[PDB]
Amino acid sequence: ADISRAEVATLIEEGYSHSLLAAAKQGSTVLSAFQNVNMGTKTTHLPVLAT
Amino acid sequence: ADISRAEVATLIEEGYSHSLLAAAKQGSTVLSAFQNVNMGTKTTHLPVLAT
Repeated sequence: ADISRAEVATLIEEGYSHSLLAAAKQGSTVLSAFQNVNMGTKTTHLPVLAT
Repeated sequence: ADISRAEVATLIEEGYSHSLLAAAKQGSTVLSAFQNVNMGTKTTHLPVLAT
């Protein structure tokens, strides 16, 4: 005797959201804690004080 | 009581030169000795006098 939800099947569309997928990515700790030195080739030499 | 070269370490950088990194390439001898025939297909027939 009445129109229910599930008697209109498809005229009603399911929605989507990314609010639980959203940006909270864990970067490296050592990349934030310490200086990032740009390297141009596989090996870099660093002089350090010794005496 | 003094600074030797080995006491300065990698504050001394080593150098690079490409003055020795070149050679002329040598072509095929048969491609300069003989006629280069431009081929459009895998096989070319050439009839020759035989008797």
